[PDB]
Amino acid sequence: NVLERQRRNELKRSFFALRDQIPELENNEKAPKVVILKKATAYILSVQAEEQKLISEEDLLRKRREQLKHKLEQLRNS
Amino acid sequence: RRDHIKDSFHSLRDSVPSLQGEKASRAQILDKATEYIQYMRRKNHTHQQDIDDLKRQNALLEQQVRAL
Repeated sequence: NVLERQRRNELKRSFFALRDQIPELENNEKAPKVVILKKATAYILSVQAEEQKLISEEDLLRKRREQLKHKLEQLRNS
Repeated sequence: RRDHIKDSFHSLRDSVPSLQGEKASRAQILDKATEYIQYMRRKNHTHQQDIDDLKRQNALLEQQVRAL
């Protein structure tokens, strides 16, 4: 029919939009479909691993800030 | 290869949290993964800039504790 011809074209555009966000495949026209899916999957897991690392870095820095302020207040009060 | 495309679709789908407990279409799997990558890039950037601010604040507090 005419519907699946439009559904296959929108699927093809969706593949390009996902591919143009993976830095390894960006604007790579020859990237197969299974490569777009597996590189998108590995990239998504990497930015989820980054979020965890940054939240961990953030938490330690916040812990140091309140300990440096407590140290400063103790020194100012001798 | 088409069974591997099916498995890789399922693997991409399971890694996107907004798609938990839903069997979205292939177009919806790709669209939500693209949106999720967008969301996470801006989220990690904001976090990295927050960590930059904390390093500078802590560097100043260290200089205040020193000299005292």
